[PDB]
Amino acid sequence: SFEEDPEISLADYWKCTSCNEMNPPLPSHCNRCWALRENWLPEDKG
Ligand SMILES: [Zn+2]
Repeated sequence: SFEEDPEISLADYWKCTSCNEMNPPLPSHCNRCWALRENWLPEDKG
């Protein structure tokens, strides 16, 4: 939901590691250049 999203906030957004754009936490992929975040998959945690 990029167009009007009261639920999610803009401060939580992320910067594309390729094109450097502001994409919402969901989905974790640039809606412009189509690039997934660098750290999305939950690794082994203790
Ligand atoms: Zn991008």
